[PDB]
Amino acid sequence: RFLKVKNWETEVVLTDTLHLKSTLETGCTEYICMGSIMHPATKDQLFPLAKEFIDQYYSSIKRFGSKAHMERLEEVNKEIDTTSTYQLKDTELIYGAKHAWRNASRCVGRIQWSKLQVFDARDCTTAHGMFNYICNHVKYATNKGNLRSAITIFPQRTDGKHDFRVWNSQLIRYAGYKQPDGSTLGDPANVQFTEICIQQGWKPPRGRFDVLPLLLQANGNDPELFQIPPELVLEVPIRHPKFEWFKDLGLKWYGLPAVSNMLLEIGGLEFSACPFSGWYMGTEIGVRDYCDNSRYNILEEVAKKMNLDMRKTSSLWKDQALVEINIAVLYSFQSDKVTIVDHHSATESFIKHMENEYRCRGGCPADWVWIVPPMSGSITPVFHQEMLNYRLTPSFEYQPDPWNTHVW
Amino acid sequence: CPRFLKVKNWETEVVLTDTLHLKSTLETGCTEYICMGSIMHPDVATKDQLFPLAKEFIDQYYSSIKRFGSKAHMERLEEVNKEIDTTSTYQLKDTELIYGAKHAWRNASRCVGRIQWSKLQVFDARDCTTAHGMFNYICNHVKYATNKGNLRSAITIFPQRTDGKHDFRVWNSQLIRYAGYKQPDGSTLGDPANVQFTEICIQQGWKPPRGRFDVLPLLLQANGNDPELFQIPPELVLEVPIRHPKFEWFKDLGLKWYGLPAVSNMLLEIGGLEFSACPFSGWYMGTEIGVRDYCDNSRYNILEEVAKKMNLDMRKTSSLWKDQALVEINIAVLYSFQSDKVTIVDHHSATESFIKHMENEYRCRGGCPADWVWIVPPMSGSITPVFHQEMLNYRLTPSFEYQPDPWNTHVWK
Ligand code: HEM
Ligand code: HEM
Ligand SMILES: Cc1cc(N)nc(CCc2cc(F)cc(CC[C@H]3CCCN3)c2)c1
Ligand SMILES: Cc1cc(N)nc(CCc2cc(F)cc(CC[C@H]3CCCN3)c2)c1
Ligand SMILES: C[C@H](O)[C@H](O)[C@H]1CNc2nc(N)[nH]c(=O)c2N1
Ligand SMILES: C[C@H](O)[C@H](O)[C@H]1CNc2nc(N)[nH]c(=O)c2N1
Ligand SMILES: [Zn+2]
Repeated sequence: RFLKVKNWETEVVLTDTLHLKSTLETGCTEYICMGSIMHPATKDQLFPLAKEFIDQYYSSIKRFGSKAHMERLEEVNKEIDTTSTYQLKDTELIYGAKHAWRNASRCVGRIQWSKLQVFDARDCTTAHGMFNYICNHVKYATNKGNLRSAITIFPQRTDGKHDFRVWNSQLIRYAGYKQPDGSTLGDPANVQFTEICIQQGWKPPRGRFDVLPLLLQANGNDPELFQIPPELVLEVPIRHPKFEWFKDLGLKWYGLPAVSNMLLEIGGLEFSACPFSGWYMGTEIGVRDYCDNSRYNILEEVAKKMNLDMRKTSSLWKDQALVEINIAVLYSFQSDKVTIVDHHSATESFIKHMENEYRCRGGCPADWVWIVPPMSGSITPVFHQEMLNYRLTPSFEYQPDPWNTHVW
Repeated sequence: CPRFLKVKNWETEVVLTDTLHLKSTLETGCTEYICMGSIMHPDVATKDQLFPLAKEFIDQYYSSIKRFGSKAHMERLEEVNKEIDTTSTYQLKDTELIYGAKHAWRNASRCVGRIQWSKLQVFDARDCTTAHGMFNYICNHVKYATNKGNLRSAITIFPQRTDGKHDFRVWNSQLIRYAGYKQPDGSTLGDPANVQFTEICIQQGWKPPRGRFDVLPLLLQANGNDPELFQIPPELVLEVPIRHPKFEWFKDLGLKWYGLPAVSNMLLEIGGLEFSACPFSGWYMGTEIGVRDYCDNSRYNILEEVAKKMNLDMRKTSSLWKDQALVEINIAVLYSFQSDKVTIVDHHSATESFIKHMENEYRCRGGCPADWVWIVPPMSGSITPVFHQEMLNYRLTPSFEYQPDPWNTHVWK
């Protein structure tokens, strides 16, 4: 059945037909919704998945049922038959990667989806090769602050024993250190990964903003440490346009958000190492990297310097302090000419993108729980936008952390 | 379905186990392939449909009073069954009415105030016959719940539906709301959310003061008759003028709001019985007024004027001038209510209380249905503990439900 979605602010109604093309499950049933749950091959399984993906590719280049399509179908059938897998053409790889982003229901940045620079690293064989590919990625995507979306795609899974993995959750992150006195220096979200790197030979500078090394696994082997050359790591000292004491907080962040722990699924092939990067939405740094209790947790410090009344929560001191931190982050990246988007502009673009997708595609899977920004939700247009969430493929999926599976 | 479902809190690592989802009754709107969790809304029951709905409820009530399988349990079952057999319906005992109303609140997945569910004052209005009578009951409800500012949660339950042609309805969506008037030039005076209902009231004979904060009259339908207008005595309408602890100019905005949030358009379902008029009231969370009522674009939309008086740069959105004004408006609302000693709760305290409530329900009841999309407040989402809390949503009965607007279905006499 066709499904309508209403924006209750504009009264705009869109009609979704695209959800009819999904097959993977969402985790909900008719009786229980799991919309706020973060996480709810063989030749036999492989050809239908390959067929569907090939079908939608040639349908996208408007040569469905062509001779080129027909021959690709048999080429792929014969290759699965004789090798238990197949290899994507370069055109298919690029199309698959763009559409995995296009289909990422949790991403508010998808208006850019077709401007993805795809780096084919399927010829990689060693961790040194991975490090070279990743440095080029970082260098290209950073582009001296004029950030450019990019993905680097390492070889697909074969038997599960020869996976390529970036053990880092993101290419650039700061270290976190469990202090003797109990607390945490650095980033508390990375305390475990930081200890894995120390356990592997990394000499930690035990600072507050120590860039972690890359820990890279090629073809199932033990992972190897690499230091990203610092000139490739663009950082922004966070200052504030009005509070001149803000720079004295000593804060900074990296310019390049680059997810490296996800799995890219295209035509039944699994790319366990596909680091992808874009540019930040300000709240990603300033609401949650700095103000989550289990993160940098600086709200108290900022509210202190703002001389706010912190005895009762109903003074909203946390909310004031939160806004000022996000002002500072936006102002800092913008003053350094480093690409960043505020959550008002990003959600604006997403509503526009949604309208584009409904028009040209028949829908747009979107995860309201993730799309609505972590602050000032209802003064953004997505808060009032009904969204339908469903799973389209190609897709980015979560996978287990490598240190839970790897036989050393 | 699987026997146990786990939800995680991603800030605290705490994991909870839900078994209550197995008692889920009606549907969520989601399927295996599509989730409708952000969709706002995803002729009576026959004898054969009613018997099992009644038994399910009666079993649950007697299990709650630790008398399950008792003689009075079996007797009540038999008396209900005879009643449905001969009259096609049945009447709840007062104990069961009270239990069912309290549990419809306890079960309301979209409500962050549920830690209070067991303290609901239930007013039995099932002897009402006329709209004047409904007006009396509702006035008594407002006065009791307002309590000179020390608000008390309450519900007034009018007669259940019979054949559908004799419904009791409060046509108002909430007992206390401000009028909205569309001007010929396209601007709106008052509350833009309430223009449609205001126009109905004017057609029904209301003389509008045509001001910014005019309380709407009650529009009340008894036993299926045409609805009738009543002015609530203004002394029963507690109001709070909005001022700011630092910005002396904030009171010059002439803003005020009423103290009592009182929903009057929902249907209460208990044991298959349908109470189409069941106004219920609590106290406000500050953001309901300071974010949605004042700062929604299609509402009072005062962000621009507040930012102007704060002298913020309103040309770039990256100045976050909207967010900065939103916080001060919410500071003023919380500070005005506390100064006048009217009960209100900020979103930090309400969400902490809800997490505590949810953990106890998981422990004592086996689960707590919650709609994250509605539970997380409309500002400062992730600095509240509910943001990081996974929640399972499902529909238990007794429950509060939406129902069509009465002007869409009423057969005019
Ligand atoms: C171009 C600028 C981009 C912006 C502003 C942006 C914005 C965002 C934000 C704010 C989130 C939620 C982040 C979180 O809270 O964890 C997100 C999620 C996501 N983005 Fe985008 N993104 C961008 C680029 C990309 C690219 C280039 C890809 C892939 C090629 C991508 C794929 C995803 C995926 C898969 C998620 C979901 C991750 C998860 O499930 O944890 N995004 N995006
Ligand atoms: C006592 C203090 C209470 C507080 C602080 C409170 C808080 C809230 C809030 C903030 C919402 C979301 C409102 C919105 O955004 O429209 C809500 C929804 C709801 N509340 Fe509570 N509430 C309270 C009392 C009650 C009572 C007494 C009942 C019923 C007996 C109730 C039943 C509901 C229901 C059914 C909803 C869903 C409304 C809808 O879907 O439109 N609440 N509540
Ligand atoms: C390509 C991309 C761009 C972007 N802009 N975002 C993401 C989402 C993943 C991500 C990467 C980061 F490098 C930082 C964050 C911040 C998330 C918030 C919530 C918890 C910690 N901060 C998210 C991906
Ligand atoms: C019993 C109760 C208490 C409370 N505290 N809340 C509600 C929710 C229903 C409601 C009634 C109102 F009178 C005002 C609001 C504000 C909610 C948002 C949506 C529309 C504008 N504000 C909500 C009910
Ligand atoms: C589209 C979306 O479902 C809609 O805007 C919802 C979002 N969450 C909400 N949450 C609450 N508490 N109240 C609301 O009215 C809404 N509106
Ligand atoms: C419990 C809940 O699913 C979890 O906290 C989600 C909520 N919404 C989110 N939204 C974004 N953008 N990012 C997140 O990490 C989360 N976390
Ligand atoms: Zn769902």
